[PDB]
Amino acid sequence: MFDIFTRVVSQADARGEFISSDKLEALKKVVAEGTKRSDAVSRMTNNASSIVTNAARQLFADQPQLIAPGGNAYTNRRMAACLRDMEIILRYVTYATFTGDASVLNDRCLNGLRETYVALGVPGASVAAGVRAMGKAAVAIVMDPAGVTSGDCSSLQQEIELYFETAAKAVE
Amino acid sequence: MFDIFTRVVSQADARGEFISSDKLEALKKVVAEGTKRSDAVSRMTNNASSIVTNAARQLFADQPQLIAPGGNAYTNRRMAACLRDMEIILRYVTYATFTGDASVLNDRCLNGLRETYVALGVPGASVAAGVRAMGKAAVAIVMDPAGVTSGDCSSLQQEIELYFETAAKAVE
Amino acid sequence: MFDIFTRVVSQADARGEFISSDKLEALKKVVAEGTKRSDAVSRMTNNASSIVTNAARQLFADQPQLIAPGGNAYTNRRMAACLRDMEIILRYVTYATFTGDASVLNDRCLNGLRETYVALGVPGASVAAGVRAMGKAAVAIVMDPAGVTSGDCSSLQQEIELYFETAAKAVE
Amino acid sequence: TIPLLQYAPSSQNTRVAGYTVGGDEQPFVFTTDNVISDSDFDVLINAAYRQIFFHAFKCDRQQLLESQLRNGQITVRDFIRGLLLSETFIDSFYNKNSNYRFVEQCIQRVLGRDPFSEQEKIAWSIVICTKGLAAFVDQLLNTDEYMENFGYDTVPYQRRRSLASREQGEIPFNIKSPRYDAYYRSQLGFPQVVWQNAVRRFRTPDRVPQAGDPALFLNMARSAQ
Amino acid sequence: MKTPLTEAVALADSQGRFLSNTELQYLYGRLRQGAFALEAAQTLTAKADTLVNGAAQAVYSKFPYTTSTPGNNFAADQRGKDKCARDIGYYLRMVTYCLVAGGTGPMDEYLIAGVDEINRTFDLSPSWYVEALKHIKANHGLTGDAATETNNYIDYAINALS
Amino acid sequence: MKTPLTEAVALADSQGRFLSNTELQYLYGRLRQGAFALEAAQTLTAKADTLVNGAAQAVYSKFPYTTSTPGNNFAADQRGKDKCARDIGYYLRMVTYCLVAGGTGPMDEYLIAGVDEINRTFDLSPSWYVEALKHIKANHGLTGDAATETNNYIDYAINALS
Amino acid sequence: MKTPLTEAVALADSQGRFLSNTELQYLYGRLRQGAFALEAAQTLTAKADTLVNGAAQAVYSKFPYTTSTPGNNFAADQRGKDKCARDIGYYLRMVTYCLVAGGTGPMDEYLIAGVDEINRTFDLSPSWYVEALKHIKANHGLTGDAATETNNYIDYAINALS
Amino acid sequence: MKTPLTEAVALADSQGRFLSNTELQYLYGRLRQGAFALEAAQTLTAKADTLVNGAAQAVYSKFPYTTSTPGNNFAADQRGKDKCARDIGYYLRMVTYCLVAGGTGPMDEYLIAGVDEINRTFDLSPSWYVEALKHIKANHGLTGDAATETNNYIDYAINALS
Amino acid sequence: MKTPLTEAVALADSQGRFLSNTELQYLYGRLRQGAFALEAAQTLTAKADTLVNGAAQAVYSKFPYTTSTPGNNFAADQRGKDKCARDIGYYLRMVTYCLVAGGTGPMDEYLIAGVDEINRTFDLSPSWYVEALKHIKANHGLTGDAATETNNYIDYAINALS
Ligand SMILES: CCC1=C(C)/C(=C/C2=NC(=C\c3[nH]c(/C=C4\NC(=O)[C@H](C)[C@H]4CC)c(C)c3CCC(=O)O)/C(CCC(=O)O)=C2C)NC1=O
Ligand SMILES: CCC1=C(C)/C(=C/C2=NC(=C\c3[nH]c(/C=C4\NC(=O)[C@H](C)[C@H]4CC)c(C)c3CCC(=O)O)/C(CCC(=O)O)=C2C)NC1=O
Ligand SMILES: CCC1=C(C)/C(=C/C2=NC(=C\c3[nH]c(/C=C4\NC(=O)[C@H](C)[C@H]4CC)c(C)c3CCC(=O)O)/C(CCC(=O)O)=C2C)NC1=O
Ligand SMILES: CCC1=C(C)/C(=C/C2=NC(=C\c3[nH]c(/C=C4\NC(=O)[C@H](C)[C@H]4CC)c(C)c3CCC(=O)O)/C(CCC(=O)O)=C2C)NC1=O
Ligand SMILES: CCC1=C(C)/C(=C/C2=NC(=C\c3[nH]c(/C=C4\NC(=O)[C@H](C)[C@H]4CC)c(C)c3CCC(=O)O)/C(CCC(=O)O)=C2C)NC1=O
Ligand SMILES: CCC1=C(C)/C(=C/C2=NC(=C\c3[nH]c(/C=C4\NC(=O)[C@H](C)[C@H]4CC)c(C)c3CCC(=O)O)/C(CCC(=O)O)=C2C)NC1=O
Ligand SMILES: CCC1=C(C)/C(=C/C2=NC(=C\c3[nH]c(/C=C4\NC(=O)[C@H](C)[C@H]4CC)c(C)c3CCC(=O)O)/C(CCC(=O)O)=C2C)NC1=O
Ligand SMILES: CCC1=C(C)/C(=C/C2=NC(=C\c3[nH]c(/C=C4\NC(=O)[C@H](C)[C@H]4CC)c(C)c3CCC(=O)O)/C(CCC(=O)O)=C2C)NC1=O
Ligand SMILES: CCC1=C(C)/C(=C/C2=NC(=C\c3[nH]c(/C=C4\NC(=O)[C@H](C)[C@H]4CC)c(C)c3CCC(=O)O)/C(CCC(=O)O)=C2C)NC1=O
Ligand SMILES: CCC1=C(C)/C(=C/C2=NC(=C\c3[nH]c(/C=C4\NC(=O)[C@H](C)[C@H]4CC)c(C)c3CCC(=O)O)/C(CCC(=O)O)=C2C)NC1=O
Ligand SMILES: CCC1=C(C)/C(=C/C2=NC(=C\c3[nH]c(/C=C4\NC(=O)[C@H](C)[C@H]4CC)c(C)c3CCC(=O)O)/C(CCC(=O)O)=C2C)NC1=O
Repeated sequence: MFDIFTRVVSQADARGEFISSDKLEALKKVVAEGTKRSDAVSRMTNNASSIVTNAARQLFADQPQLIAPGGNAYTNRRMAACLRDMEIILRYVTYATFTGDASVLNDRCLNGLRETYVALGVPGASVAAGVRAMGKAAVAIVMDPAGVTSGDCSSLQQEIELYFETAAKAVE
Repeated sequence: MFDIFTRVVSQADARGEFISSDKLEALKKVVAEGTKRSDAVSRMTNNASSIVTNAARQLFADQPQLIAPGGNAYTNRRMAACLRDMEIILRYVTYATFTGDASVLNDRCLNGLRETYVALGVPGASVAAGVRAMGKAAVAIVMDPAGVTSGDCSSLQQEIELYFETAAKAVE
Repeated sequence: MFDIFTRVVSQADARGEFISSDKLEALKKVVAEGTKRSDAVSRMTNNASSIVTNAARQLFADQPQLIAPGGNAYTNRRMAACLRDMEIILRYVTYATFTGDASVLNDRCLNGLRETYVALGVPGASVAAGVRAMGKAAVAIVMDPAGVTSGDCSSLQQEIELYFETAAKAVE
Repeated sequence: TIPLLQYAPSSQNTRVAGYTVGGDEQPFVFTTDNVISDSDFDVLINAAYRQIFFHAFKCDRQQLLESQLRNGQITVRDFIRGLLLSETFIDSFYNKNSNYRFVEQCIQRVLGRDPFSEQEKIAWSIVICTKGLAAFVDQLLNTDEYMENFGYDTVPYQRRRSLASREQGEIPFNIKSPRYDAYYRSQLGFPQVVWQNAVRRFRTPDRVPQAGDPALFLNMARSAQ
Repeated sequence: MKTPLTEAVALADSQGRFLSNTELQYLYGRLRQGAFALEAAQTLTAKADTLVNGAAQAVYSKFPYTTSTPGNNFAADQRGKDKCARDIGYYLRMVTYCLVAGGTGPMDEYLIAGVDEINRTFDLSPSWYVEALKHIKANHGLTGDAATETNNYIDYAINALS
Repeated sequence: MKTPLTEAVALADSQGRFLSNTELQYLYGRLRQGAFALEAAQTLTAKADTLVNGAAQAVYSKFPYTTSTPGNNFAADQRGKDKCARDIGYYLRMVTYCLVAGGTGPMDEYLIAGVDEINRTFDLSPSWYVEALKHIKANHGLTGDAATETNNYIDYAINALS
Repeated sequence: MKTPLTEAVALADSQGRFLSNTELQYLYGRLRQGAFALEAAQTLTAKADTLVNGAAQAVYSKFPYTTSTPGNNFAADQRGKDKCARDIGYYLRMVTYCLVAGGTGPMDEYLIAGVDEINRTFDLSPSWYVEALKHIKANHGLTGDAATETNNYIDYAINALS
Repeated sequence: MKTPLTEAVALADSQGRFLSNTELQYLYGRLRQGAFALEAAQTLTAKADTLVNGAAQAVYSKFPYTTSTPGNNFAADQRGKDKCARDIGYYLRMVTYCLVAGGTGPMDEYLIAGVDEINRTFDLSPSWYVEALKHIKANHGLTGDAATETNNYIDYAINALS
Repeated sequence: MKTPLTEAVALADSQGRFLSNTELQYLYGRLRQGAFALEAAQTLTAKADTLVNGAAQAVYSKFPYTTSTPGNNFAADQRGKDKCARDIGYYLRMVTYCLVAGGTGPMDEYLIAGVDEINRTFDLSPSWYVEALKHIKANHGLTGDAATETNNYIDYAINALS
C-alpha cells in the first residue's frame, strides 16, 4: 500500500532530509502524466469482463485439459473460481497502475498467491499464460483510440506491461 | 504460569508420592524469604517508569542510530512502541520475581518474542543491552536499603539478576 | 446517510419520473455553492479541539456543579467522556454540513442520544447550551473573514446554524 | 466435563497495545447500527461473506439470515454464527479439512487472529468432535476476545495485520488459508501434468541452407520479376 | 448509496476522525465532474424519448424471435412492448440518476442488486439490455468530457449485466 | 497512509468493486490540490532553515524557564537546543511530506500515533510545539491557495497536539 | 455431498452423538429407493446417446436463432453444436450420478453452485437447458417408481436452473 | 492451578496492569495460612499410612457388600483392595498437595475434573470416598489453624464428590 | 473497583465456582493491611490541610512561570490558585480513599481513566501533580507499615501521571 508520492516521502524520510529538486522535476512530470495514468486505469477496467472471458476462452482453447474431466478447472464452481481469480488479478493490476506503483500488487495479492496455487494443486504456468494474454489485450484496449484525443501513453503502455509481467512472474 | 509451590507440587506429582522433608525445609525457608521476595517486586515496580526512561535514554545515547532517521525506533509511534516493549519486559520480569519462578517470564512473554523481533526487523542486541542496564538499576532500587531494616537479600539481588539475564539472553 | 444529490434522486424515484428542470437549477447552484460547503466543513474542523475546550470551559464556568463533587461530569473519566461526547457531536455536525444534509446527523448520532442521556442520568439542557455556544464559535471561525476573499456566506453560515440547532433541540 | 488444556500464549501483533490511527490498512469497519439504509446492508452482507466464505456465490448465500438481518431482529454476531453453522461452510471447510486445520481456519476467521501455537489448535480440537460444530462455534463466540475486539454489532476483520511504515504487514488470511490443503488435493488428484513440453515430433530435422545454396536466392526471386 | 461525499463521511466515521485535508479536495474534484455532469443530465432528459424508441427498435431488430414467438416474456403483443418501453425507460432514468449523483450508487442500488434472480426466474436474457445500453451509448451523442464519463458509466451497466 | 488515491483503492477493495467515475473525479481534483501543492513544497524547502531558527527563537522567548531551569527535557545547555532543532525540523519536514502526499497520512503515521505517550513519559509539554507550529504558520508567508492548505494542514497538527 | 447416509453421519457428528435407531431407518429406506434406482441408472445408461441427440434436436427446434445467428455462444457452426453435445451429456451424466447416489449432492456439487455466474458471463440462457431437461424427462420413458423419482429429480434440475 | 499468587498474576494480566498494593497484601496473608500449613502437611505425611488403613477399614465396615459381592469394581479379592489403597492414598496425597499449595487448584486439577465420568463408567459410587474423607477428617487430629483449614479443605472434597 | 474482596468475588464468579481457601486467606491478609490502614487514613485526615498548602507552595516554588504568566490554566490570579487547591485536595482525598479501600480501584476509577485527555486538552502539565504528590509523600510522617504502603501507593499515582 504505497503511492509513488509517498514512495518519494518514505525514501526521503529514510534519508531524513527534504525532497531534492531532481525528485521534484520527476514528481512534476508524474503530475503531468498522471492524467494519462488514472484514466488509463479506467479504460483498462472498461472492458475488464470481456478481457477476462477472452483470455479464459483462449486459455481453454490452448489447454484442453482444464475443461476436460480430471482437470483443475473442470467442475462448475472450480471454473467459476478460476474466472474469479483472473478477474481479481486484473483488478489488482488495475489498482497498481492507478497507484502508479507495483507495491499494491505485490503487497495485496501476489505474495501468498504462489504458495496458494502450489498447495491447492493449481497449475501456475497456465495462470502465467493467462495474465500475459490479458495484458496484451489490456494495453491495446487502452492503447487504441476511440473517441479520445491523441496522446503519448507510451509510458502507460510501458508501465502496464511491467505490471502484468510482475504478476505473471510472481505467480510462476 | 507456575508458582514455586506448585513447582514442588507438579514435580512431586510426576514423581507420584508425598512431598519429602528436604523439600519442606526448602519451602519453609522460601516462606521465610518470600516476605523479601514479594515486596522486592513492588519496590522494583516503584520507580519502574523512571527506570524505563533512564534505560532508554542511555540506550539512545549509546546507539544514536535508533533516534537517527532510518533507524528502527525513529518515528514517533515506533519510539513509543519501543518504550511500551521495555515497560512490558520490566513488568513481566517483575511478575516472575513475584511468582518466584521464571516460568511466567519464559511462558508469557519471552518465547515468541525472539521470532517477533527478527520478523519485524527489530534489533535484538539493543534490547539485550537495554534489559541488562535496566536490571542493574532494578536491583540497586531493590538492593539498596532505604527505610527498611537491613537484612540479607542475596537470594533477591541474586534471583532478579538471573531473571533479567534470562530475559536478555532469550531476546538475543 | 443521504447526500442532497441522492435526496433529489430518492425523491424523484418515489415520484418515479426524471429530475425536473427546477430541481436542476437548484442542484447546479448547489454545485456552485458546494465549494463553500465542503471547505466550510474543514475550517470548522480546523479549530475543533479549541472549540471543544472553550465550549466546555464556558459550560463549567456557567454550571459549577458539573465540576463539583456529586455532579455528572465530576470524576476524571466522566469528564473525559463528556469531552468525548462534545467532540463527537461537533464531528457529526461537521459530517452533516459536508454531506449538505442533516440526514447523517439525525441518522448517525442524535436519535438514540436523547434516550441515552436520560437513562444515564446525564442532563440534557447542559448539552443543549454547550452545542449552542459551540455553534456560535463554529460559524465565526467561518463567519469572520481574515486574509481571504469576501463572499456571500450568509446562506451557508445559515445552514450550520440550522444543523447545530437541530443537534441541540434533538438532545433536549 | 474435562476443561481445556492450558496453553501459554505467544507474542503477536494483537495482544500488544498498538497505537492505531486512521489509515486504509485499517479494515473498513461494518456495523449494524449505523448502516441504516438498504444499500449499506448489502455492503455489510458482502463483507461478512468475504470473511466467512471468501466471495460466496448465489448458491452459498442464505436467504433467511440476510432477510432477517435487514429487518434487524438478527444481530451480526448471530448472523456470523448462522453462517458458520450453515452447510456451505460445513461442506467447504469442516468436511475437507481435518479438525486441527479447521480450528486454525475458524479461529482466523472468527477471532481475526492467527492461533498462538499448534497446541492451542490441539486443545480446541477436543471440543468440536466431542460436542459438535454448534458448541464449538458457540464457545468461540462467547469468549471475551471476540467481544472486546468486535462486539455484538461488528463484522470481524484481520486485526492489526499491518504495522505503520511497512510496505507489507502480513498476509490477509484469505490468501493464506484456502479450504483445501495438500492432503485433500492429493485425494482429488489434481496435479495431472500439463505435458506440453518435449513432445518430440518425428519429422526430419530442418537444416540451415549452406553458403551458395539455390534456396538462399529463393526469397528474393519470389519478390523479383 | 455511493456518492463521493457519503463515502468520505463513511471513511471518517469508520476511522472515527473528522475530515482531513484530503477529504476537502474530494468535493472540488466533484467540480471537475459536476460542471459537465448537470449539463449532460439535462441533455439526456431532452434526448430521452427518442432514445427509448430507438433502443426498442434496435432490440427488436437484433432479436426477431422476441417479436415473433408468443410468450409472456417475449414482446409478441402490445403489452409486452409496453413492458419493454418501461424497462428501457427505467434503465435510461437510472443512467440519468447515476449521472446526477456522481457515483454508481443509485444505479447499483436500484438495478444491480436483484437483476440476476429476475433474469433467472422471469426469463429475461440480459443480452437484450446489453443491446439497449449499447444503442443508447451510441445514440446519445454527448460532447467532450460528459460523453466519456457516461461511457465509463454505461460500460459499468453492461458489466453488471454481463 | 492517507492519500486520496489509496483511500479510493481501499474503498473499492472493501466493496469488492472496480473503479467508477469517482476515481477520475478524485484524481483530477487532486489536480486542484497538486498544481499549487508541489510549488508550496519547494518554497517550504527553501524557507526551511530560517523557519526552524525562528521557531526555536519563538519557543525560547515564550518559555524562558526552558532556557533557565537545568533538566534533561529542558534546553538549558547546547545539546538540549540541538534536540529542539531536531524536533522542530522533524515537524517541518512532516509538514512538507504531508503537503506533497496530499493527505495527512504521512504526518498522521510518522508523528501523531505516539505523541501522547512520548509527551507523557519524557516530559515534553505539547504547548511548546503549539508555539512552534503557530510561528511556522505565521512565518511561512505562502500566498493564496497555499495558505489555506497550511491552515487546514497546520491546524490539524495543532489539533493533534492539543 | 448429499446422500442420506452422509447426512445421518453429519447429524450424529454435528450433535456429537453416537449412531442411533433414527439413523438406521434411512439405510433400509434407501432400500425402497435403491431397489429401483440402480435399475433406472442402467436403463438411462442404455438410453443415453439417443437422449442427447433428441435433446439437441429439441433445443435447435425450439430456438432457431441459435443455429442461425453467428456467435461464440450460439451453435452456428460445428464446434458450437459439439459444445452443446458436451453440455447436455454433462447434464444427463449428472442426472445418472444423482440417481445412483440417492441424493442431489453430486448434481448440486457438480452443476448448481456455479451455474449462475457461468450463465451470466458466458451468455448461456438457462431456458435452453430447461428445454433439454424437459425433453429428457419426456423421452426417458421410465416405468413405475423409478420414473417418479426422476421427475422429483429432473424438476429439481429445472428449479435450480430457473 | 489455583494458588493466591497465580490468581493475583492472572488478575493483573487480564487487567493489563503492574501488580498493585492489593497483590502485596495477599502474600503476607498467605503468611497467616502458610505458617501453620507447612506444619500440617508434615504431620499429615507422618499420619498418612494409618490414615489410609483406617479409611479402608471404615469403607469396608460401612459397606459390607463391597467385600462380599464378586465384581471388578468391588474389592472382593486382594487386587480390589489394592486398588482401594491406591485410590484413598491418591485422595490423601491430593489433600496434602492442596494443603501445601494454599488453594484447591492441585486438588481441583488432579481429581475433580474427571471424577463424574469415572464414577459413571467404572461404577465407583462416590459415597465410598465420602466415607473415606469423613474418616480422614475425623481421624487426622489436626489442631488450631490447620484444623479449620482442613475442614474447609476436606468439605470441598466431599462437595465435589457429592 | 479494585478491592481484594471484590476481586475474589470476581474470580469466583468468572470461574463459576464457590469461594476458595485463598479468598478466605485474602481477608485475614487484609488484616495485615487494614490494622494500620485505618490509622493512616485518620492521621492523613488530620494532616490534610497543611499538606495541600505545602504542596501548593512547592508547586509554585518549582514552577514560577505558573504564578507569573497570565493564562487560564496558569494560576496567575486568585481563581487559578483556588483551582489548584481544588485539584491537590482532590488528589489527597483520592489517596485517602485508596488507603481506606485497600486497593487502587477508587483512585484508578476516580482519577486515572481520563487524566490523559484532560492534561492534553486543558494544558495541565502532569509534572505539576508529580511535584505535588512527591511533596505529599515527603512530609506525611507516617511510620512503619503505613509509610511503606503509602510509597507503593503514591508511586502508583506518579506512575499513572508520568
Ligand atoms: C487477492 C488475491 C487472491 C487470489 C489470486 C486468490 C486465489 C484462490 N484461488 C482459489 C482456487 C482456484 N484457482 C483456480 C485456478 C485456475 N484454474 C485453472 O485451471 C488455471 C490453472 C487457473 C486459472 C488461472 C481453480 C480451478 C480454483 C478452484 C480450486 C478449488 O476451489 O477446488 C482459492 C481457493 C478458494 C476457492 O476459490 O474455492 C483461492 C483462495 N485468493 C485471493 O485472495
Ligand atoms: C508480552 C510480550 C510482548 C512483547 C515483548 C511484544 C513486542 C512487540 N514489539 C513490537 C514493535 C517494536 N519493537 C520495537 C523495539 C525497539 N526499538 C528499538 O530500536 C530497539 C531495538 C527495541 C527497543 C528494545 C520498535 C521500534 C517497534 C515498532 C516497530 C513497528 O511497530 O513498526 C510489536 C509490533 C506491534 C507494535 O507495537 O506496533 C510487538 C507485538 N509484544 C508482546 O506481546
Ligand atoms: C480544500 C482546500 C481549498 C480551499 C480552502 C479553497 C478555498 C477557496 N475559497 C474560494 C473562494 C471563496 N471562498 C469564500 C468564502 C467566504 N467569504 C466570505 O466573505 C465568507 C465569510 C466566507 C464563507 C463563510 C468566498 C466568498 C469565495 C469567493 C469565490 C468563490 O465563490 O469560490 C476559492 C476559489 C478559488 C481561489 O480562491 O483560488 C478557493 C480556492 N480551495 C481549495 O482547494
Ligand atoms: C421465514 C419467513 C420470513 C418472511 C416471510 C420474511 C419476510 C421479509 N420480507 C421482506 C421484504 C419485502 N417483502 C415484500 C413483499 C411484497 N411485495 C408486495 O408488494 C406484496 C405486498 C408482498 C409480496 C407478497 C417486499 C416488496 C419487500 C422488500 C421491501 C424492502 O426490502 O425494502 C424483508 C426485509 C428484507 C429484504 O428482503 O430486503 C423480510 C425479512 N423474512 C423471513 O425470514
Ligand atoms: C428500475 C429497474 C427495473 C428493472 C431492470 C426491471 C425489470 C423487470 N422487467 C419486468 C418485465 C418485462 N420486461 C420485458 C422487456 C423485455 N423482455 C423482452 O423479451 C424484450 C427483449 C425486453 C424489451 C427490451 C417484458 C416483455 C416483461 C414482461 C414479463 C411478463 O409480462 O410476465 C419485470 C416484471 C414486472 C412486471 O410484471 O411489470 C421486472 C421486475 N424492473 C425494474 O423496475
Ligand atoms: C473520470 C472521468 C474522466 C475521464 C474519463 C477523463 C478523461 C480525460 N482524458 C483526457 C485526456 C487524454 N486522454 C488520453 C488518453 C489516450 N490517448 C491515446 O491515444 C491513448 C491510446 C490513450 C491512453 C492509453 C490522451 C492522449 C489525452 C490527451 C490530453 C491529456 O494529456 O490529458 C482529458 C483531458 C481533459 C478533456 O479531455 O476535456 C480528459 C477529460 N477526465 C475525467 O474527468
Ligand atoms: C519525526 C517525529 C518525531 C517527534 C515529534 C520526536 C520527539 C522526541 N523528542 C525527543 C527529545 C527532545 N525534544 C526536545 C525539545 C524540546 N524540549 C523542550 O523542552 C523544548 C521547549 C523543545 C524544543 C522545541 C528536547 C530538549 C529533548 C531531549 C530529551 C532528552 O535529552 O532526554 C525524543 C527523545 C529521543 C532522543 O533522545 O533524541 C523524541 C522521540 N521525535 C521524532 O522523531
Ligand atoms: C458438468 C457441468 C457443466 C456445465 C453445465 C457446463 C457449462 C459450460 N458450457 C460451456 C460452453 C458452451 N455450451 C454451449 C451450449 C449451448 N449454448 C447454446 O447456445 C445452445 C442452445 C446450447 C446447446 C444446448 C455452447 C455453444 C458453448 C460454447 C461457448 C464458447 O465456445 O465460447 C462452458 C465453457 C467451457 C468451454 O469453453 O468448453 C461451460 C463451463 N460445463 C460443465 O462442465
Ligand atoms: C503489600 C504491602 C506490604 C508491604 C510492602 C509490606 C512490607 C513489609 N516489609 C517488612 C519487613 C521487611 N522487609 C525487608 C526487606 C528488605 N530489607 C533489606 O535490607 C533488603 C534490601 C530488602 C529485601 C530485598 C526486611 C529486611 C524486613 C524486616 C522484617 C521482616 O522480616 O519482615 C514488613 C514487616 C512488618 C512491618 O514492616 O510493619 C512489612 C510490613 N507489608 C505489607 O503489607
Ligand atoms: C489421583 C486421583 C485418582 C482417582 C480418584 C482415581 C480413581 C480410579 N479408581 C480406579 C479403580 C478402582 N478404585 C477402586 C476402589 C474402590 N472401589 C470400591 O468398590 C471400594 C469401595 C473403593 C475402595 C475405597 C477399585 C476396587 C478399582 C478397580 C476397578 C477395576 O479393577 O476395574 C480407576 C481405574 C484405574 C485402574 O484400573 O487402576 C481410576 C482412574 N484414580 C486416580 O488416579
Ligand atoms: C477528582 C480528580 C480530579 C482531577 C485530577 C481534576 C482536574 C481538573 N483540573 C481542572 C482545572 C485546573 N486545575 C488547575 C491547577 C493547576 N494548574 C496549574 O497550572 C497549576 C500548576 C496547578 C495547581 C497545582 C488550574 C489552574 C485549573 C483551571 C483551568 C481553567 O480555569 O480553565 C479541571 C477543569 C474543571 C474546572 O473548570 O474547574 C479538571 C477536570 N478534576 C478532578 O475532579
